[PDB]
Amino acid sequence: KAYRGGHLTIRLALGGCTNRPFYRIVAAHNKCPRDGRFVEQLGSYDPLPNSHGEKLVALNLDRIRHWIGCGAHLSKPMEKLLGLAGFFPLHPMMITNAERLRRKRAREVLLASQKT
Amino acid sequence: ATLNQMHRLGPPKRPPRKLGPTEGRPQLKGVVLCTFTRKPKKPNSANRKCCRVRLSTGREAVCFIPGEGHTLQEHQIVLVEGGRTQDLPGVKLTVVRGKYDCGHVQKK
Amino acid sequence: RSSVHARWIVGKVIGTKMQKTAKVRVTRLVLDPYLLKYFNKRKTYFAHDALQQCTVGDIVLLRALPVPRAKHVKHELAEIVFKVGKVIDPVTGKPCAGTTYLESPLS
Amino acid sequence: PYPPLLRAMIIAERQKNGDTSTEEPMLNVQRIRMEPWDYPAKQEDKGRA
Amino acid sequence: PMKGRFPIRRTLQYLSQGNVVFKDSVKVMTVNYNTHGELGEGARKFVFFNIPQIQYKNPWVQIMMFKNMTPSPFLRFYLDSGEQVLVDVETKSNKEIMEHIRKILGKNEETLREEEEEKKQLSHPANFGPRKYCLRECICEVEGQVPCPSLVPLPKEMRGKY
Amino acid sequence: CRLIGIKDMYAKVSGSINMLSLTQGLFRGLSRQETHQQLADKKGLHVVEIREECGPLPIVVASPRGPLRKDPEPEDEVPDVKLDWEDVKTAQGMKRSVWSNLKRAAT
Amino acid sequence: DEPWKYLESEEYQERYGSRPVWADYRRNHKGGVPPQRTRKTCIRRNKVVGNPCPICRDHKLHVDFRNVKLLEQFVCAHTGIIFYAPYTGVCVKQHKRLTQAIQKARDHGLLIYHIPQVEPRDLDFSTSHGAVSATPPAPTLVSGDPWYPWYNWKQPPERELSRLRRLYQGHLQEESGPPPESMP
Amino acid sequence: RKTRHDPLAKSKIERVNMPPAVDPAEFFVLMERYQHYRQTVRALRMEFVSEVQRKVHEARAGVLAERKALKDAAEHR
Amino acid sequence: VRPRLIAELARRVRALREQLNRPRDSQLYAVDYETLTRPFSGRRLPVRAW
Amino acid sequence: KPTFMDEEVQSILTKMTGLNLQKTFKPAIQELKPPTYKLMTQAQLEEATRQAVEAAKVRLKMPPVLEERVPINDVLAEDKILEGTETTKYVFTDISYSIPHRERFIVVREPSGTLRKASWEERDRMIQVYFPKEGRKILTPIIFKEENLRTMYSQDRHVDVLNLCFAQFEPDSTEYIKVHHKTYEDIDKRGKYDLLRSTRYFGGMVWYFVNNKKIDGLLIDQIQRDLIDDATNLVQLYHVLH
RNA sequence: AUAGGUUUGGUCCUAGCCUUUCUAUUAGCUCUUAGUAAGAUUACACAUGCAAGCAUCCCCGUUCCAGUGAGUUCACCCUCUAAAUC
Ligand SMILES: [Mg+2]
Ligand SMILES: [Mg+2]
Ligand SMILES: [Zn+2]
Repeated sequence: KAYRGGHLTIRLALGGCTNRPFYRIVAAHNKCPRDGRFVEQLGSYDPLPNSHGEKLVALNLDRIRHWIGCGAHLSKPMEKLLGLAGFFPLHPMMITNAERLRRKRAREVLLASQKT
Repeated sequence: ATLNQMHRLGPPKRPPRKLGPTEGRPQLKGVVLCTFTRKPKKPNSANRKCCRVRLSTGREAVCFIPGEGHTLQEHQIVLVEGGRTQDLPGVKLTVVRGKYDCGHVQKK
Repeated sequence: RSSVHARWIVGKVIGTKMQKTAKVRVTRLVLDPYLLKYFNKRKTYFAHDALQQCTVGDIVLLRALPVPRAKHVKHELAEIVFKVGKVIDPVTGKPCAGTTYLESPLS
Repeated sequence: PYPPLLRAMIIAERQKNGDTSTEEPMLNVQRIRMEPWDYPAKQEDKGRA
Repeated sequence: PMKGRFPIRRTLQYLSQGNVVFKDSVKVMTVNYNTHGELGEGARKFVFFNIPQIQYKNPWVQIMMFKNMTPSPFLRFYLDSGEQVLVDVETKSNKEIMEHIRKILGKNEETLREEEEEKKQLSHPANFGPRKYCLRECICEVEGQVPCPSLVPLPKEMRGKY
Repeated sequence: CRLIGIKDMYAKVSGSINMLSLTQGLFRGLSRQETHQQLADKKGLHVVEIREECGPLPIVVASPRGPLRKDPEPEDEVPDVKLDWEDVKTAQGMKRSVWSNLKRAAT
Repeated sequence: DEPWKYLESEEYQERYGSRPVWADYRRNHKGGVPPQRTRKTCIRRNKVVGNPCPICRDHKLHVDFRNVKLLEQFVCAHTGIIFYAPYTGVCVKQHKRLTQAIQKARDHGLLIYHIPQVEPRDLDFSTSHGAVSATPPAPTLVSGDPWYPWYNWKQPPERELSRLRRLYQGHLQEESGPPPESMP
Repeated sequence: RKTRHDPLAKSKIERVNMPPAVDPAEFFVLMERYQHYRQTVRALRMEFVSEVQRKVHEARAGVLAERKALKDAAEHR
Repeated sequence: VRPRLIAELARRVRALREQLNRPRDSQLYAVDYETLTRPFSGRRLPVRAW
Repeated sequence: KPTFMDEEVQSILTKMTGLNLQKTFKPAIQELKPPTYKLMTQAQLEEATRQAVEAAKVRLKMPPVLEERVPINDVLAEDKILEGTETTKYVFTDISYSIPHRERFIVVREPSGTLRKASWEERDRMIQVYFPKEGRKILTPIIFKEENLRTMYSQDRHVDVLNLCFAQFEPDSTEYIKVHHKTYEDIDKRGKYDLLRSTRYFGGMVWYFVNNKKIDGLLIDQIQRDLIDDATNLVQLYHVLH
């Protein structure tokens, strides 16, 4: 299909039931839908903890060196996972959300010390 | 047919034949016009209370009323179903009992 | 490189009844998916020439063009493989009929 | 420095070539510019409605 | 039964038993064979049996057959560059010429063995294909993960009745 | 086959299904059987197995009562046998009925 | 009360002997070909309806994983595959009990079965690679410095702070300084 | 979604869209994160497009591609 | 193949009722300065520009 | 100099591993295809026996005894920034095909903001949640426990355990080693030694023993049947190893 | 198809019809509770309400998603190459 504004973007895809999400990294064009087609299938993302504490994830990395090597953008939740993979720098937006609970903990230890 | 013959023909090639109830639909509604009686084919002898219905289409097809009694007269909406009635020689539709104006049978 | 598809073809001329082109009948072998025997499915390709070398009945090579040069002209007759009758028998290159040597070897 | 994995990866492969070469894996930065977000555009890239 | 004379030629296992697959630069193989020669029986049993096996493996090369156009049987090939190989076949069997092309214009087995891994890598094992392209549509369809809430009732850590 | 002693068997009767010509044609075929001891005796040659549970071992079945012929057999491959269409199209396995791959009782 | 004392005792050899359990039962159905989904329930909760299943007519045949020879009766001897339900004619609820307890007893090892001799995962057994050998660690990280010194709060001079007060005068928020580093 | 025309009804003719607030102790490091993140990523892009370019160069006119390309035109002749 | 004459033509007069009478810089960019509404656009302005 | 994969020390333990071809290629219990019929003369029988011994040798060449583990846990990145901010343990896997298996980068993240390096128990499991093959349930099956094993050595099942480890645990691990030696211990107590004679008998039984000086339990076997040079060409092998 | 019933006074053969199996919708009678899938028939008419906004204004985007099956050989491969992202 010929779209408008098209570029390849590395995105997540929902392949689950209700109350069991599963995310699936693919390379897809900008405009084709979430549960639509793609150009190449990448790693997977398990968003729920199984037995003995595990929220799994994959990264088919030597072709994301190719598919970002042809100049494809990414999505803001996708860079949350490559950056926390140590493949890419830790996301500064994730660093804010890392820090804005320390601020919540800078009023949590207050409300527990102003009390007791 | 030799080998050059069967390549010229190709595979087998068939249509269906959609039956009595128009273009192979399960049930069909209609309105009754006449409830008369028809006499069966040669091994059998009875007289079977079968109606005439114009369907949803507007086609009058003669139809069979199963069960002991019929109450239908001339304006009632009945829902016909397509089973051939084997001692009638061309009655192909039947009414389902307990529907849309015709109720169930009077059980003793 | 080129734009037309079938790059390299040998065929047979049917009719040269236009000017500086010939009508060439070529046969592939395609398989029946069921009957599983190979059958000559033909197709008709045009062939452009310069010298009007071909006559109606010869077996011709024809090479594809980088661009079609008409609506239907597609290849040029790059070589004429088997002449009508005057077939040079390609190993032992000398004139012959069907199966019999006109100019016999040991010449 | 490279991010923790490609920094870990490339030094391992040189160790598979046969030259040890224990220099730190540094990628250039000066070859990429630093225009912040109020650098202006050029007008024929845009188009008036 | 089957309707031929030698009816094993039409079985789709036979057509794969041929092994002579042509390089990318052969674009026409044209065969010419006598019909009643006592000396050319290999080029009669060539086109009788073997060239259906060739066409199933290089299915885009044009093959064409002529009957009484020449006293001696031959093959002639039409390469992409423009030269014409002239294989001769006279007083050979149909067996030697299934060996005389695979050593000339048949692909090297090194060049087909390296052609067999790349047909595998695009059917890569850890993709999650819809049971037609690859396995495991869910991660529930490997063990250890929380399994697909049609298969189990899932714990109360879900929404909706949380 | 329960009365003969046969425990595993595939058989399909095509054509007419008549209960007497079936059995008099059952006992006709099953009487004319090539035993493997008699498979040797006509040809003199040695009879083996190649099973799917064992390896490629040529495990022996029957040997002649006496001598053995020396020459290797004339192995003219892909033989002139009238092989049946309802079994080789099965071995390709495209066409399917809802009446073949079934789960019935224990015979 | 805890079987495997039944399959060798005297009510067994006076009922079945050398034949399998299912050698008298074969089912009642319509014409010809029997249905693929066998009846699921042999007994429903208080009583049994009609003909009972082979493992439902006896109340003294109960299946488990240590009933070694009874479970051998429902696997073909030279073909290791469990029979489908309409071969035996058992209820398929009892055949879910038989498709676990075979494998539950296959997984305990008290039933002999086949495993093919396999080929290894890799042709190389070399273990000197930078993920599996040792890794020369970071000249930042040996020193107590993380990566990339821009993570920790380089608090700006006040000139950049007051830049927004004349940009965003009607809307600001009030704060504290650099973070407290670790947690309880 | 909308299809150029449909009347953009009463809910959003005016809904005054005030923004969230600004974090100047962190925003003047958050602005200093992004120029330290957009520039480092833009260094990895030219690591990889040049990488992909050599992966095209090694199979077009590559040193073991040229040796293959002269091999076959010998083993042909 | 269908030649699409009225589709081509109504393009070339759509450009002609765009090229010849393109609306100039003023009558879209006038602002009613009290409600921050403009003629010919309907859209008022973001929060950092009041 | 110890060096099990030397060229001559195989050829003796390959030789004292028996040929005994009917025990080797028993018919496996599987779903059989109906047997195929070849008819081969005494000239072409002998080329088909020798093929079945040419194909028998290649089933007698794997494994080696393979260098008991070291547990690799070094940390590459340990950021003091995350540390208990967002939990549950991400595990990162490089996937392609054209990298070999021990050359693979599998990385875990921790709720405390470290980057741990996926200890040896996890990495081969993380291969098998992703790169599946024959048998191989990715967790520990309930056969390999000491009680569930002690049912199994009763049933003349030692090849059946030695062929279970060859899927489940790679022979450089410890859970291959701690349940192979759990088997060859119990092979010696009540010595039942003629059971392992032509599947991985080049080193699984003897190269355990020649390190562990319990070879008196293996030479009684070499005088019970006949096995004459079989005895003497390993009592020499005590001195040239130790 | 592992096939079975039916031409006749009967047999054999050719033969169609039907039965047995599976799936999908409607209809009857009937129905305890959770979970996941799935859910106008009609390209027939539509009351209503919601479905494109973001943003230091410009632009961009509402040409995408989502829908339906009216029509129909504009879907796949090669050549040449234009918009789009690097
Ligand atoms: Mg409407
Ligand atoms: Mg239509
Ligand atoms: Zn699911």
